[PDB]
Amino acid sequence: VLSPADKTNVKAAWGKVGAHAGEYGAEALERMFLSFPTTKTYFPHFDLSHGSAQVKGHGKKVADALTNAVAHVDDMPNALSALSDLHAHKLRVDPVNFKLLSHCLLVTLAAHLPAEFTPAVHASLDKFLASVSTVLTSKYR
Amino acid sequence: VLSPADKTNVKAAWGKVGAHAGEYGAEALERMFLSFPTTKTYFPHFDLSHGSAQVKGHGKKVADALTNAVAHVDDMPNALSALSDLHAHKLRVDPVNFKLLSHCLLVTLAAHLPAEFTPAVHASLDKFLASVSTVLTSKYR
Amino acid sequence: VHLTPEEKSAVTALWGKVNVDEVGGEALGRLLVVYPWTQRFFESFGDLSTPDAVMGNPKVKAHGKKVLGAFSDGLAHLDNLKGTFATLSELHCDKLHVDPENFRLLGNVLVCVLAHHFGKEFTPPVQAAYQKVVAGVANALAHK
Amino acid sequence: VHLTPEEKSAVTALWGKVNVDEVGGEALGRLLVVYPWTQRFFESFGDLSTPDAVMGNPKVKAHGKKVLGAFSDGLAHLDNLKGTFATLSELHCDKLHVDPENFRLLGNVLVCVLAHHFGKEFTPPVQAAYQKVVAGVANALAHK
Ligand code: HEM
Ligand code: HEM
Ligand code: HEM
Ligand code: HEM
Ligand SMILES: */[SH]=c1/[nH]nc([C@@H]2COc3ccccc3O2)[nH]1
Ligand SMILES: */[SH]=c1/[nH]nc([C@@H]2COc3ccccc3O2)[nH]1
Ligand SMILES: */[SH]=c1\[nH]nc([C@@H]2COc3ccccc3O2)[nH]1
Ligand SMILES: */[SH]=c1\[nH]nc([C@@H]2COc3ccccc3O2)[nH]1
Ligand SMILES: S=c1[nH]nc([C@@H]2COc3ccccc3O2)[nH]1
Ligand SMILES: S=c1[nH]nc([C@@H]2COc3ccccc3O2)[nH]1
Ligand SMILES: S=c1[nH]nc([C@@H]2COc3ccccc3O2)[nH]1
Ligand SMILES: S=c1[nH]nc([C@@H]2COc3ccccc3O2)[nH]1
Repeated sequence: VLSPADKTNVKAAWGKVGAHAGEYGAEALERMFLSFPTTKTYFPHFDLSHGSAQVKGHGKKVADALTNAVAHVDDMPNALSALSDLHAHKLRVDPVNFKLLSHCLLVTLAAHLPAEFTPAVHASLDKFLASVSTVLTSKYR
Repeated sequence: VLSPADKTNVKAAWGKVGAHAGEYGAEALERMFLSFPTTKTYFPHFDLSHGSAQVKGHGKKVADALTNAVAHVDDMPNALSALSDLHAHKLRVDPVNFKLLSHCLLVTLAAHLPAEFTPAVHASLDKFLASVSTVLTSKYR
Repeated sequence: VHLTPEEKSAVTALWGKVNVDEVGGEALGRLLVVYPWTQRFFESFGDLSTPDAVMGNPKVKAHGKKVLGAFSDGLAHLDNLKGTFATLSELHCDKLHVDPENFRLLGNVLVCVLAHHFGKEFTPPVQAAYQKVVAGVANALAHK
Repeated sequence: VHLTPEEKSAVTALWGKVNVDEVGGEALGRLLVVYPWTQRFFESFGDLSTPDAVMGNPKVKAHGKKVLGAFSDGLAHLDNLKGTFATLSELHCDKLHVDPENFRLLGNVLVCVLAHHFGKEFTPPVQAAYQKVVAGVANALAHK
């Protein structure tokens, strides 16, 4: 459950991504909207076409949330508190959608970090994202 | 996330069940084995026919685990620590199976607690079981 | 979906005893209450702010009957569930965009409703037959 | 599964570039490593105690080729995935008793492998087409 080895792996991926995090965040959202159209119903007011500034701005918010999570990895429930309320109580986001976005976030990194996306790093990022998602859906439990 | 209202509801259901908990635990296992045959592959050495003493004895162990969880509900991760290691690391139990057993545990209670299984209690037991299951699969994250 | 004769008996004997005017609304209401994200699709139904509000909501019960009507129709055509749920599939998938996971949740909540109503009579084998039925139905709705 | 002409192009152009001797084993290995409960089904494959052991295991790669062979065959008969995976379905479902959720995990790990290999070339629309393909395949294997 986010062992030292996983933290080391997620911190290494984070480093390589660097300043591209927001752009990759935007890309993952696009990947999700295109691959899983049901998720589009949560963003009725967003324009989801390619190059959309709304998706670019949101990608940055998602990336920023994910970085704040790894930055306080030993206390993600507290750090992700306000976002859990938002996603479960207000937006009523279906738990399955967290899996879909997580899959798209991983796919995006895989497509940008040839060297870093080893089987071990992939397992660590997968567990990192499953933890974030479990925190974001904790308000349903 | 296991609010005071849910605790009150789960404690009320626990009370009504009373001394029948182990028998109901045995019944839920049978319900799971019959409804979801894939789960049977984890108990190759058990005889799963009706009246099986092995299923009866295991039902009691499952019920006892669930009672220890509600008894230390504010610290389930610690209380369910050794069982998480067992289920994820040793038995390699597929996460989806926790959902299946949880569904069977709820069905069993529904079939025995006509008065207690109100929509509200059902929501509370569902969240209680999802918490237990999330703890039992935490070793995968 | 192919049920053995004993699974069809198990299912059919119980179904004939179902109060078609109440169970459907009880299943839908419990779904909205247990899995609150499903309420996102019923903004028009009104007050769904508490279990009692949801359960006692005229629209929830009125709508549940249609749902139960759908299962009944399915039960009759367990061999052509694809053909039977064709239009319902287009509606939920293409128009509403409901994630298919939720068809499985509703099927299981139904199963809990049946257990609540019938008690000891909803035996493990009777449940096993019904699980096969809701899986088949969830699968048919999901084809689109 | 019905892909529009542009989705078939997206899929086919990439597939012809796949190293059929490596990607299959990479997908299977990553599945065993990322979702360790899947290893329960490969007790005979040997040392699967570390990522490197798994990835460099002769049996994992040898077996992955068969898996990739299955997807390729599926790609060719996207209209009859049910008929195509008939026997594989009986095997995984009736004999092995693998929960269908895992067919979806493997399909998605494949998608990650393809993204890793092709990079910028595995665009969002190209991924969307492949998601439709693995869903269809997972569904066909699950029919039993
Ligand atoms: C990795 C998990 C996720 C992270 C880290 C994430 C993060 C965020 C952040 C930081 C915000 C903005 C909060 C604010 O501006 O105050 C947000 C809003 C939102 N998220 Fe997520 N989110 C996640 C998953 C999802 C998923 C799975 C869905 C639904 C498919 C979703 C739907 C929404 C919606 C609709 C908004 C509000 C958009 C608006 O109205 O402006 N999120 N998310
Ligand atoms: C509500 C969640 C669950 C609870 C509370 C629970 C509890 C337990 C307990 C208390 C034990 C005995 C530990 C011991 O004797 O030292 C056990 C063992 C075991 N459980 Fe679970 N369990 C859960 C879910 C599952 C599921 C979902 C599966 C697989 C479908 C499973 C498969 C096993 C197996 C195979 C054993 C060992 C049996 C043996 O070899 O004797 N458990 N469980
Ligand atoms: C698996 C069981 C399901 C069955 C058998 C079922 C059946 C039905 C039927 C018969 C209708 C009415 C169609 C008509 O008026 O012509 C309907 C409508 C509807 N269902 Fe379902 N349903 C199921 C699951 C779901 C789920 C889980 C959701 C989402 C949480 C959903 C959301 C709706 C909505 C919003 C409508 C209203 C459509 C409208 O009037 O515009 N359904 N359903
Ligand atoms: C969705 C993708 C899947 C496809 C396309 C696939 C395809 C195949 C094929 C072609 C075979 C060999 C059949 C033969 O030797 O005649 C096979 C065997 C096997 N697969 Fe899969 N498979 C998939 C998923 C899974 C998953 C997720 C598991 C479980 C974790 C699994 C476990 C096995 C096992 C243990 C065998 C060996 C059977 C034996 O030799 O006794 N498969 N698979
Ligand atoms: S008694 C009750 N109420 N809900 C359930 C759920 C529904 O969602 C599921 C998805 C997959 C497997 C099992 C369930 O049970 N049981
Ligand atoms: S990059 C990667 N690795 N695994 C995944 C998973 C597989 O399991 C799933 C089930 C349902 C929806 C999405 C996924 O993505 N992505
Ligand atoms: S209601 C239903 N049935 N299938 C689906 C969606 C449609 O789009 C998909 C894209 C990628 C994977 C799986 C899908 O199933 N909704
Ligand atoms: S591999 C596959 N496909 N379907 C299934 C199982 C079989 O038994 C079930 C019982 C109850 C619900 C769903 C089922 O699908 N394995
Ligand atoms: S079952 C099971 N165990 N872990 C998972 C999730 C769900 O789908 C995912 C999506 C992205 C990353 C990891 C994922 O694994 N599903
Ligand atoms: S409650 C409930 N049901 N499913 C969840 C989350 C959602 O996303 C996940 C993503 C990865 C692993 C587990 C996950 O469980 N929370
Ligand atoms: S998606 C989603 N959100 N919560 C759930 C689980 C899984 O299936 C269950 C099985 C038993 C009780 C509650 C359950 O809800 N699945
Ligand atoms: S990791 C991973 N993937 N899925 C889980 C658990 C398993 O059982 C659950 C049961 C109810 C809600 C969420 C659950 O997530 N843990």
